[PDB]
Parts: sequence; structure tokens; C-alpha cells
Amino acid sequence: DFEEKMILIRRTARMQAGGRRFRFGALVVVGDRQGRVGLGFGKAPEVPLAVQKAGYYARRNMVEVPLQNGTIPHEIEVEFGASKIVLKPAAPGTGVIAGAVPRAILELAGVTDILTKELGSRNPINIAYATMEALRQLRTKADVERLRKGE
Amino acid sequence: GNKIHPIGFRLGITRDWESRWYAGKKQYRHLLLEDQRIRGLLEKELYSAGLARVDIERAADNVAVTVHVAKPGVVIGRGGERIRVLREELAKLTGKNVALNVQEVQNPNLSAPLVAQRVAEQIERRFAVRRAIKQAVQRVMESGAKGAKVIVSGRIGGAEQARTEWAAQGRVPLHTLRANIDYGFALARTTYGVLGVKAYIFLGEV
Amino acid sequence: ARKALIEKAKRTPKFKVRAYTRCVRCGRARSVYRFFGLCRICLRELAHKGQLPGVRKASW
Amino acid sequence: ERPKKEQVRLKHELERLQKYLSGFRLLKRLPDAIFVVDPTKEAIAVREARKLFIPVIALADTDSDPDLVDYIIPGNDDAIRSIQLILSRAVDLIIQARGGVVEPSPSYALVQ
RNA sequence: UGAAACUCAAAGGAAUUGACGGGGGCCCGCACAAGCGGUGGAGCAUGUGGUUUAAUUCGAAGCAACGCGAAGAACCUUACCAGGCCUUGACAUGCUAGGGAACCCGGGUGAAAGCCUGGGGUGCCCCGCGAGGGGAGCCCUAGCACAGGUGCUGCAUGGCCGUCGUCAGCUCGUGCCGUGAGGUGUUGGGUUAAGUCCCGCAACGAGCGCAACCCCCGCCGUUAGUUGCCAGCGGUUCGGCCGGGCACUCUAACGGGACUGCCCGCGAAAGCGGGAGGAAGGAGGGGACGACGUCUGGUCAGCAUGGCCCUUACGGCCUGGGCGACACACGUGCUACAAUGCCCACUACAAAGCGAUGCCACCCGGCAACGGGGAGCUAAUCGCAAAAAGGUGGGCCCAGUUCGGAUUGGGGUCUGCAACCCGACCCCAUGAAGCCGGAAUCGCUAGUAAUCGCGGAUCAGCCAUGCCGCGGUGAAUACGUU
RNA sequence: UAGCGCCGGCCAACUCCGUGCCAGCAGCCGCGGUAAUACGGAGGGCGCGAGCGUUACCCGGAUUCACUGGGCGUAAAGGG
Ligand SMILES: [Mg+2]
Ligand SMILES: [Mg+2]
Ligand SMILES: [Mg+2]
Ligand SMILES: [Mg+2]
Ligand SMILES: [Mg+2]
Ligand SMILES: [Mg+2]
Ligand SMILES: [Mg+2]
Ligand SMILES: [Mg+2]
Ligand SMILES: [Mg+2]
Ligand SMILES: [Mg+2]
Ligand SMILES: [Mg+2]
Ligand SMILES: [Mg+2]
Ligand SMILES: [Mg+2]
Ligand SMILES: [Mg+2]
Ligand SMILES: [Mg+2]
Ligand SMILES: [Mg+2]
Ligand SMILES: [Mg+2]
Ligand SMILES: [Mg+2]
Ligand SMILES: [Mg+2]
Ligand SMILES: [Mg+2]
Ligand SMILES: [Mg+2]
Ligand SMILES: [Mg+2]
Ligand SMILES: [Mg+2]
Ligand SMILES: [Mg+2]
Ligand SMILES: [Mg+2]
Ligand SMILES: [Mg+2]
Ligand SMILES: [Mg+2]
Ligand SMILES: [Mg+2]
Ligand SMILES: [Mg+2]
Ligand SMILES: [Mg+2]
Ligand SMILES: [Mg+2]
Ligand SMILES: [Mg+2]
Ligand SMILES: [Mg+2]
Ligand SMILES: [Mg+2]
Ligand SMILES: [Mg+2]
Ligand SMILES: [Mg+2]
Ligand SMILES: [Mg+2]
Ligand SMILES: [Mg+2]
Ligand SMILES: [Mg+2]
Ligand SMILES: [Mg+2]
Ligand SMILES: [Mg+2]
Ligand SMILES: [Mg+2]
Ligand SMILES: [Mg+2]
Ligand SMILES: [Mg+2]
Ligand SMILES: [Mg+2]
Ligand SMILES: [Mg+2]
Ligand SMILES: [Mg+2]
Ligand SMILES: [Mg+2]
Ligand SMILES: [Mg+2]
Ligand SMILES: [Mg+2]
Ligand SMILES: [Mg+2]
Ligand SMILES: [Mg+2]
Ligand SMILES: [Mg+2]
Ligand SMILES: [Mg+2]
Ligand SMILES: [Mg+2]
Ligand SMILES: [Mg+2]
Ligand SMILES: [Mg+2]
Ligand SMILES: [Mg+2]
Ligand SMILES: [Mg+2]
Ligand SMILES: [Mg+2]
Ligand SMILES: [Mg+2]
Ligand SMILES: [Mg+2]
Ligand SMILES: [Mg+2]
Ligand SMILES: [Mg+2]
Ligand SMILES: [Mg+2]
Ligand SMILES: [Mg+2]
Ligand SMILES: [Mg+2]
Ligand SMILES: [Mg+2]
Ligand SMILES: [Mg+2]
Ligand SMILES: [Mg+2]
Ligand SMILES: [Mg+2]
Ligand SMILES: [Mg+2]
Ligand SMILES: [Mg+2]
Ligand SMILES: [Mg+2]
Ligand SMILES: [Mg+2]
Ligand SMILES: [Mg+2]
Ligand SMILES: [Mg+2]
Ligand SMILES: [Mg+2]
Ligand SMILES: [Mg+2]
Ligand SMILES: [Mg+2]
Ligand SMILES: [Mg+2]
Ligand SMILES: [Mg+2]
Ligand SMILES: [Mg+2]
Ligand SMILES: [Mg+2]
Ligand SMILES: [Mg+2]
Ligand SMILES: [Mg+2]
Ligand SMILES: [Mg+2]
Ligand SMILES: [Mg+2]
Ligand SMILES: [Mg+2]
Ligand SMILES: [Mg+2]
Ligand SMILES: [Mg+2]
Ligand SMILES: [Mg+2]
Ligand SMILES: [Mg+2]
Ligand SMILES: [Mg+2]
Ligand SMILES: [Mg+2]
Ligand SMILES: [Mg+2]
Ligand SMILES: [Mg+2]
Ligand SMILES: [Mg+2]
Ligand SMILES: [Mg+2]
Ligand SMILES: [Mg+2]
Ligand SMILES: [Mg+2]
Ligand SMILES: [Mg+2]
Ligand SMILES: [Mg+2]
Ligand SMILES: [Mg+2]
Ligand SMILES: [Mg+2]
Ligand SMILES: [Mg+2]
Ligand SMILES: [Mg+2]
Ligand SMILES: [Mg+2]
Ligand SMILES: [Mg+2]
Ligand SMILES: [Mg+2]
Ligand SMILES: [Mg+2]
Ligand SMILES: [Mg+2]
Ligand SMILES: [Mg+2]
Ligand SMILES: [Zn+2]
Repeated sequence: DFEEKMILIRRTARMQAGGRRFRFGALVVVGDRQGRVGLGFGKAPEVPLAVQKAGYYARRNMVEVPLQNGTIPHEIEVEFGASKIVLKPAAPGTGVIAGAVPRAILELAGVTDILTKELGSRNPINIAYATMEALRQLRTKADVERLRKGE
Repeated sequence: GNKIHPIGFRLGITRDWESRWYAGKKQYRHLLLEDQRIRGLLEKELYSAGLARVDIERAADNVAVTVHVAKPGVVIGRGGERIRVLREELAKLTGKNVALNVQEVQNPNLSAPLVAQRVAEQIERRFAVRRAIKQAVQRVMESGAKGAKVIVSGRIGGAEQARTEWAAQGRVPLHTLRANIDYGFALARTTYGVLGVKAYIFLGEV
Repeated sequence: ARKALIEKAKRTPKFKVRAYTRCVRCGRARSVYRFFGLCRICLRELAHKGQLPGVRKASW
Repeated sequence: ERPKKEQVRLKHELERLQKYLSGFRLLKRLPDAIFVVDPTKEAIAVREARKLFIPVIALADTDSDPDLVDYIIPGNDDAIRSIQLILSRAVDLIIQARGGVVEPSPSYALVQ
């Protein structure tokens, strides 16, 4: 129902007497291009089944994202153990400038202006997971004063 | 790497003799020889309709020829031509009394030799092997059936190396006698040559 | 010598000695049963196909 | 139909089929909350519930993890005394909030 | 303390799945142990390596190639070789042109194929009374399209098959776990032939496997009475031959019957042990059945097929040869080395199966094989049939023997046009190595091994000791899992 | 006047013949051992255009000397 877009479909494998069989990684992002977004990573002995499966998980794990005219509120750095990612706010006409992964994220996020970089590791998977969290830690001016109130 | 022909395995049960009559140490040899070539000519001019099974009967110049088809219209014509022309050309080459009976096929999606000749085509017509094979099953299963399985083998996509693509859904106990599992086979010619096709349809039981 | 092979197998232009069997289908020369007029292999296929009256899987 | 043989197992199933489901089988939707006797013990449930954002309530001794319970019943929970007392009034509360309050089932003798 | 040139596309950490270990634990299979017989020695048969040849066609390669394709190589077969001959063909479809119908018969020729070639002949369609011709089939011959290829690639491939292995395994859906490959489930306690079942459990359940449903064999009942039966009476050329009957035998369909069901013990259960009853018990015996997948296994020579290559020839025909060569090496086999035996006479007890120009009863002739006559039988009716080992009687007396029957000579029958190369059998004579086999090695756990015959596929006949199946007599031994 | 680079992956652009570990390609990974989207020619396509490619060197990527902005149990690294 939202939008759909996969980042990669790798074929892993495994040993076993007489040969090797393979499952199939499949990372997919999904979003309404309007704040609601969710990432998903499915696995199965079939490419289609795999993407299909990533679809189910995608809409499950979701996250609202505080969009200021297509940009992000404040800048944030979030290290998912291995890799690390930066995210910066930018005026209209800047565009989504990032590696292929965080793009899928931010694009299907409804984001349209943002400076970013992948420092550290770069494993697509981990950078994925990383960004999700990062957005999941963005906070609107309200959230701030709302917590910083406690009336 | 074995697997006997499910049919021959269920001969004393389930699947009856496609050709069924009787003779002796003098006739069997020819009656079969002829019976065969008759089925051959029918495979030729008749497949164009979904020629699956082709039952046969004989004894003393009597000859049944009940040919079951998914599209009977093509074996009949408009009212007595396509059906008759064959009766003609048939006995026009046999010294016997024929009878080109025609049954229908209430549902092709439940007849292996049909499912087979089907997926056998799309490959010849160069198409998505995985997709098509998997679709045939999801057709046969969605079509209401207790089990189904289909498999090609050869140069899938036209690669150098051989291969074989597996696909099946719902129970298909090939080891059990009380099972009735329509078996289907079909060729497939391409630029890169031969390609086998197999079909299995678990239906009845007990 | 395989097409002209099977033709000569019918003619017997000379002594009945040169008369020899021939699988009706495969055109095999050896392992041909007089009863079916067929080679061992093809018949295995027909028997499985059920296209052989009475012929049935034996076991005892 | 059904030979004597099939009857045996087939029925035997039903027994344990009930031996675990008889009390869960009346649930058909999907719980709105979960009452738990000892949190730490059946903490596996708490996790299932928690993830599905189902509210947690439970009796819990000191051997317990107070923070992951949404509505806590601190106190003994290894002895029949506290357990029967809590569940009693708890259910009576449910019945009363509903309609037709009565008198607690056998349990005081069960206490012996 | 501490470089460089040069050079590499890695070096490397942790974790994952799997394979391997002269690591471990639990467990199994004629795996070893126990035990019986046997190959390796000899002769011969058969396949293979090698060499040889004009050619000795090709494939198969440790287990899982080697009596394997080949369930029948004198010519056929035949893919090889030599020589003779055709070169739109031995077979397909088509287009077209000239002559003849179709069809049948012959002669010269040659090794046969093939090539030269006389005769008979004149049907069916159109026009016409005829003539004459034109049209169909069919053949000669011309041409084109095209045939044909057991020529190559199984490392292009379908199909089929071998194999690990009848091993108990392989895996899926959702959930949960892990950044992830992945894990769980499937593990763990008990149980079994078994992922058999119980029990437990972050899993719950499902699928292909195992079992069960199908066939044979064991006990018994139903239906059927041209097999068997004096069971029972009567007649008897005293033979179940005639009457008579189906009971029993048997023939073949269908059904009963066993399920740890019952008793007793242990056990949470599953199950286990022992007892009865029972023809049969803990899967009663034998079959069919062989998972995901493994081996760039096997096979393009069964057939099919991508590509390639040939095209008066890499195609086709005949005659002859070869596949059967022999200084040699191995694999499977047969017959033996003799007294628990060889011989000869005479007498008895099966099964499954096959057979109407096939099985051939009986007579005749022959030492014989085999031939001549000849009845029956499309067959639970007649026939291949004598089963053989067994049983009783006689002979040999420890020897290369009356053991053993190889080799060679001589004479003969039968198949098939033809038995030089190359068949099978008969009779006489000839009578070989071999006195139980080095290092090494195979089979089998009970109606089994050993042993003894009978049949069948193939096929004119047969190089069958081979294969597939059948019954007869009928053991030994398994303390144990190092 | 219209030219040049490229069309296996990074990287936008696919077929055919030839070829056969040779002729050759190459920036990294690799490609060619009779059937190559990777050699070479062709047809077609992508890119740029009075240019297009190559070689050389500088900064970038390189948070690979880390001030911004890294590390040192086992990966290179705690001094006995
Ligand atoms: Mg919408
Ligand atoms: Mg929407
Ligand atoms: Mg879509
Ligand atoms: Mg996850
Ligand atoms: Mg789903
Ligand atoms: Mg909000
Ligand atoms: Mg928000
Ligand atoms: Mg770090
Ligand atoms: Mg990288
Ligand atoms: Mg990396
Ligand atoms: Mg938020
Ligand atoms: Mg918010
Ligand atoms: Mg077809
Ligand atoms: Mg079509
Ligand atoms: Mg088949
Ligand atoms: Mg012959
Ligand atoms: Mg033959
Ligand atoms: Mg058929
Ligand atoms: Mg509810
Ligand atoms: Mg609900
Ligand atoms: Mg708190
Ligand atoms: Mg009490
Ligand atoms: Mg240094
Ligand atoms: Mg240095
Ligand atoms: Mg120096
Ligand atoms: Mg191994
Ligand atoms: Mg052994
Ligand atoms: Mg055994
Ligand atoms: Mg031993
Ligand atoms: Mg020996
Ligand atoms: Mg020897
Ligand atoms: Mg050998
Ligand atoms: Mg010489
Ligand atoms: Mg060959
Ligand atoms: Mg050879
Ligand atoms: Mg042979
Ligand atoms: Mg020649
Ligand atoms: Mg012609
Ligand atoms: Mg023309
Ligand atoms: Mg002549
Ligand atoms: Mg004359
Ligand atoms: Mg006419
Ligand atoms: Mg007419
Ligand atoms: Mg006319
Ligand atoms: Mg007319
Ligand atoms: Mg007329
Ligand atoms: Mg007229
Ligand atoms: Mg007239
Ligand atoms: Mg006239
Ligand atoms: Mg006409
Ligand atoms: Mg005509
Ligand atoms: Mg192979
Ligand atoms: Mg194959
Ligand atoms: Mg295994
Ligand atoms: Mg496992
Ligand atoms: Mg597992
Ligand atoms: Mg344990
Ligand atoms: Mg099971
Ligand atoms: Mg009886
Ligand atoms: Mg009497
Ligand atoms: Mg009397
Ligand atoms: Mg009496
Ligand atoms: Mg009588
Ligand atoms: Mg019963
Ligand atoms: Mg019990
Ligand atoms: Mg007992
Ligand atoms: Mg049994
Ligand atoms: Mg068995
Ligand atoms: Mg079974
Ligand atoms: Mg292979
Ligand atoms: Mg080979
Ligand atoms: Mg070939
Ligand atoms: Mg070929
Ligand atoms: Mg071909
Ligand atoms: Mg040539
Ligand atoms: Mg030439
Ligand atoms: Mg006679
Ligand atoms: Mg006689
Ligand atoms: Mg005489
Ligand atoms: Mg005779
Ligand atoms: Mg005679
Ligand atoms: Mg009789
Ligand atoms: Mg015979
Ligand atoms: Mg004796
Ligand atoms: Mg004596
Ligand atoms: Mg001597
Ligand atoms: Mg004489
Ligand atoms: Mg000696
Ligand atoms: Mg002696
Ligand atoms: Mg014999
Ligand atoms: Mg014979
Ligand atoms: Mg024999
Ligand atoms: Mg360029
Ligand atoms: Mg570029
Ligand atoms: Mg591209
Ligand atoms: Mg060259
Ligand atoms: Mg070439
Ligand atoms: Mg090429
Ligand atoms: Mg190549
Ligand atoms: Mg390139
Ligand atoms: Mg090129
Ligand atoms: Mg161009
Ligand atoms: Mg300019
Ligand atoms: Mg630089
Ligand atoms: Mg630099
Ligand atoms: Mg820098
Ligand atoms: Mg660092
Ligand atoms: Mg430190
Ligand atoms: Mg260093
Ligand atoms: Mg110090
Ligand atoms: Mg110091
Ligand atoms: Mg140090
Ligand atoms: Mg020092
Ligand atoms: Zn055949």
C-alpha cells in the first residue's frame, strides 16, 4: 500500500556433505513518502518469496519521521556498532545526497534535502539498520520542550 | 536417482491399461504394432486440442478409440467433419472397424500430461522457467487438488551447464499405492536443444 | 548404416538364413522378444506407460 | 469407520490436546492484557505480551523485575495464601465490574 | 636503534556451516570375530589388458569396467577390413519433363551385387463409331528441393540406469534467537529396523523419506467340479478305465485370521521380558518399492537432441575376411585331483514353465546321434519328462587308478544356400596337467551355505559352464564390538 | 567539415561472425584452453562533439597520520 523498494538481494550459502545449498538475503524499504517508513530484511530459498517476506516485516517495524519541509530537524550521528552514519539538515533545492542505502530510506521517508555520509564500516545491512535508528532518534522542537517541561 | 514410473507402479491398481484388449501368441505382436502407430498418428494430428489420454479396445475387428481432449471442439469441427475425416483417414489405413469416440476434459489443470504439454510449450516459446513452472503448480493446486509437482531438466535459460528446477506444493506421496497421481511428460525443443518436463498430480486415494 | 539398416531387415532378398529380428520401434537388433516384436528397452517404457495389455509389474 | 487402532491415538491426542489448551481454547481474539502469577518464572510470556504492546500485570516477590510490569502486585507469590487471596479479589473485581458478585470457590480447604 | 629496492592482492581477526582426525561417547551392517565352503595352483570355458593384423569395429575402468551393452557373431548379425559395383539413393515428402501402364516371364554376363538385354502384356479416365491422342497409378531415365551417417562432442543435453543405500536421513511455514552467515524445530531422557513411538522443550505445526495400502509363501472358511478320488459301493482289458460322487487333493478368485489383543513382571509413558491360546506372534518368511542429494558416474552405439563434420562420398550394395588372431597379464566361471568315491544294472519322490509346418506318443532301422512311418495335442485333456541327488544289487581296492577327462587321430549324423577360417552332437581310439594349490582373497546367519538336478527368455543351429526362474537333499557357527 | 572514447562488473550501452591459453585485453576483479555481451571485425547502442581519448603530476575519495576525525585483550600496536 505504501511505496516499495529493495536495497539488495544477495545469495548466501551453506556447506553440507555433497554440496552447498543457498538461502537468499533481501533487504527492502517501504514508505508513504510522507513520514511513515519501515525497513525489512527477509530470507528464504526463493528470491521472490524473499522479497515478499521482506515486505511483511517492512510494514511491521515502522517509524514516523518529523519532516521540516522535506528536511530533518536537527543533525545526528548514530553508530550501529560496526558502521556509523551522519545526517544533516539542508535548505530546499539541496536534494538527497547519500549512499544508495540511506537514500532508499530517506527517499521513501519523504525526505528531499539532506547532507549525509557513511563513515566507519559500510556493510549495506548495518548501514540500513543504522539509519532507521537514527531517524528513530530525531526529535521535534515539541518533543524537546515536552520532555524538558515535566510540569 | 531411481524412481520407477509411477504409472507402471500403480498398474495393478489406479491407472488401467491405456490400451486394453486381448489376443494370443500370433496377434498381440501386430495389434500392438498397429495400435501404437494409430496412437502416433493421433498424437500428431490431434494434439492441437489438448490430447491427453488415448484409450483403446480390440478383440475381433472391433476397435475402440476413445480420445480424451481438453478441447473436444477441435476434434469434431462444426458438426461432423473434423471428427469424421479422422475416422476415415484412420481406417483408410487400418483394415478394421474403428470408432473415434471423444470425451472432454472437465479440467485440464488436473491432468498432468496436460500440465506437462503446457509448461513444455512456454519454454519452447522461451519464457520464465521458474515463474512458469511455479505457476503451473499454483494453478493445479488453486484448481483444487490434493497435491502437485512439476519439474524440468536441461539447459534452463540456455546455459552451458545442465540443471533442473524443482517445484511442488501439497502432499505428493509417490511411494504409496492408494494415491492416484496423474503423471505427465513432455519434450521441449529450442535453439539449444532438448529439455525434459515432468508433472505429478495427487488426486484420489484409498 | 542405421536407416538402410532397418529396411534390409524386412526384405530378405535371399536365403531365409539372413532373416533376423528387429525391434519394431527402436530398430534394435539384439534383445528383441518375438512376442512383442520389440527390444527389451522400448518395452520397458511401454509397460510403464500401461500401453501393453495385461503386461504388469511382476513380484513374488 | 476408524479401526480400533486409530481410535486409540486419535483420542489420546484429544486428551493432551486439552491437557494444554483447555483454558486457552476459549480465547479466540487475542488478549487485552495478561495476569501472571510469577513474572520471572513465566517471563517468556511477558516478552511475548510486551512486544505486542499488551499490558502486563502480575503478582511478584522480590525475585522479580518490577520495571517490566505495567501494573504490579508486589508481595508473596510462592505460597498458596497470597496467590488465592489476590486472584480471588482480582476475579471478584472482574465479576463485579461485570455483574453478579457471589462467593469464592473452594480454595481454603485446598489451602490445607 | 632500524630501513630500501624489489614483489604480492592480499595478509589477517572472530564467528558459521560442512568435510576430515593415527579425538572422544552412544549405535548399526556376514564389518570383523565364530563357522562352512571357495577363487589365487591345474585343464577348459568366458570377458579384459598387451602385442600381433590388411582389419582383429566401438563403448565400459577401483569399489559402482572385466559371462558387463550382446536374452544367441559361420554369411545375417556388423558399426571393422580387402575387392567388385550404384552414386537423389535401401527408406520420406515435394515440383517437373520426356518413354512406357500396371504386372509377369527370361536369356548373354559376373564371385555376387550390379551391368547388357528378348518376350508376354496392354487394364482405369477424356473425345470420337473407329483412328489418333490427352489425363491417374505404377516403373525406366533426366533434374532440383532433399536423403543418408553406429562420423564427433554424455564436459552442450532429454530419457533411462549405476551409486552411497533400504542408510534415516533431507527440508519447509510462522514465531523466537543472532549485525550476519546462521541457529532453533531436527537437540536432550527413554524406545525402536527407523526423525518408530513416548516424554521433555521456544517453538508450534507441515511436507519428501520410514511404515502402512499391492504381489508371492505359511492355517482356515466361501463359490467352482473334465484335476484328484473305491475316501464309498458296483463292473474291471484291475489303468481312477465305465457308473458314480466332490468329500479330500488341487486349480483360482474372494474372504477370515495377529492387534503386544490375553496372563504375569518392569515402566511416567512409549516400550521391554516371559507365559498361554494360536498354523503362525512382538516386522512370521520372500518380493515390489530406493528421499534432498552425491559422483563434470554411464550411455549422443536403443531412441531422442543443441553444435560440429561428411556428401559420387565419412552414404549404399554384394562377395570374402575379421570380431574367434597369441610369446603374455588379470577378472568371473566350468570339470576335477577320487573310496562321505567312480562305474553299471534296476527302482522311487518335485516345481515352475514351455509347445499346433511347435511339443512329437508308439513302431521300425541304427552301438549312436539321427533317420523312415505315425497317433495325439491351439494344450489342468496329448507332448517336451527320464528330474537329479536318493533307494537296493553288483563291480573297482589306492593306483595317476575303472580317479581325471584335456589333447590328437579316424569315421559319422543334424541345422542352415554354406560348417576352411568358425557350429553342435555321436562312436572308436588317443588318454594331458592335475595327489587340494604362494603372498593374497570372495560368499553365506536357516530351509541359509553346500549340494543335485528341471525349465524359460534369446534362437536355423549354437560355441550356455552365461543369465533369469524352479524345486530336491540340507548343515556350521555367532563369547564379543577391542 | 564530423569526429573520438566506450557498450563483462564498477559504469549508461547487446547481438552476430571470426578466433581458440593462440591472436590478444587489462585500471581493479579477471577475460581467451571450439561454441566469448571481456580478443578482433560487423550490425546496433550508450557518452561527448571541434573535439574525444591517452600518458604525467597535484588535491578528492582516504575518518588510509584521524585538529575537525582513528586506534593498541585476540586484527598492525602497552615499553620486561
Ligand atoms: Mg496507497
Ligand atoms: Mg498508504
Ligand atoms: Mg512492486
Ligand atoms: Mg532479525
Ligand atoms: Mg507471510
Ligand atoms: Mg507523531
Ligand atoms: Mg514524528
Ligand atoms: Mg568501533
Ligand atoms: Mg568495501
Ligand atoms: Mg569488506
Ligand atoms: Mg519519533
Ligand atoms: Mg516525534
Ligand atoms: Mg508439449
Ligand atoms: Mg502458442
Ligand atoms: Mg518416461
Ligand atoms: Mg539368426
Ligand atoms: Mg534380437
Ligand atoms: Mg501414454
Ligand atoms: Mg482476546
Ligand atoms: Mg485482538
Ligand atoms: Mg524505570
Ligand atoms: Mg490435602
Ligand atoms: Mg617500524
Ligand atoms: Mg617499510
Ligand atoms: Mg641498499
Ligand atoms: Mg566422503
Ligand atoms: Mg562379507
Ligand atoms: Mg544379511
Ligand atoms: Mg572369518
Ligand atoms: Mg583354488
Ligand atoms: Mg586357474
Ligand atoms: Mg582386467
Ligand atoms: Mg607379426
Ligand atoms: Mg563411441
Ligand atoms: Mg575397445
Ligand atoms: Mg553373449
Ligand atoms: Mg570397402
Ligand atoms: Mg528419389
Ligand atoms: Mg516448379
Ligand atoms: Mg536374369
Ligand atoms: Mg538359352
Ligand atoms: Mg481412372
Ligand atoms: Mg473418374
Ligand atoms: Mg473425370
Ligand atoms: Mg466419369
Ligand atoms: Mg468414354
Ligand atoms: Mg466415348
Ligand atoms: Mg460415344
Ligand atoms: Mg473402341
Ligand atoms: Mg484422376
Ligand atoms: Mg489424381
Ligand atoms: Mg555423465
Ligand atoms: Mg544425463
Ligand atoms: Mg547420508
Ligand atoms: Mg540434521
Ligand atoms: Mg539443523
Ligand atoms: Mg542429557
Ligand atoms: Mg515421522
Ligand atoms: Mg479348504
Ligand atoms: Mg469297493
Ligand atoms: Mg469291492
Ligand atoms: Mg469300509
Ligand atoms: Mg470319469
Ligand atoms: Mg481384525
Ligand atoms: Mg499394552
Ligand atoms: Mg512366547
Ligand atoms: Mg510380511
Ligand atoms: Mg522385506
Ligand atoms: Mg514401503
Ligand atoms: Mg554428470
Ligand atoms: Mg566416459
Ligand atoms: Mg556420438
Ligand atoms: Mg548428436
Ligand atoms: Mg543432430
Ligand atoms: Mg569425404
Ligand atoms: Mg569431396
Ligand atoms: Mg505328428
Ligand atoms: Mg521320436
Ligand atoms: Mg535297433
Ligand atoms: Mg531324432
Ligand atoms: Mg524322426
Ligand atoms: Mg486328465
Ligand atoms: Mg527347449
Ligand atoms: Mg550314487
Ligand atoms: Mg555298493
Ligand atoms: Mg598321469
Ligand atoms: Mg560310417
Ligand atoms: Mg606336482
Ligand atoms: Mg591317490
Ligand atoms: Mg539349464
Ligand atoms: Mg536354444
Ligand atoms: Mg544353466
Ligand atoms: Mg568512456
Ligand atoms: Mg561514468
Ligand atoms: Mg550497463
Ligand atoms: Mg592464430
Ligand atoms: Mg576453428
Ligand atoms: Mg563464438
Ligand atoms: Mg569456452
Ligand atoms: Mg571491456
Ligand atoms: Mg567486442
Ligand atoms: Mg556502430
Ligand atoms: Mg566549443
Ligand atoms: Mg590521492
Ligand atoms: Mg592520499
Ligand atoms: Mg586526509
Ligand atoms: Mg583504525
Ligand atoms: Mg588505553
Ligand atoms: Mg608494519
Ligand atoms: Mg614502565
Ligand atoms: Mg621503564
Ligand atoms: Mg612485547
Ligand atoms: Mg628493553
Ligand atoms: Zn525399442
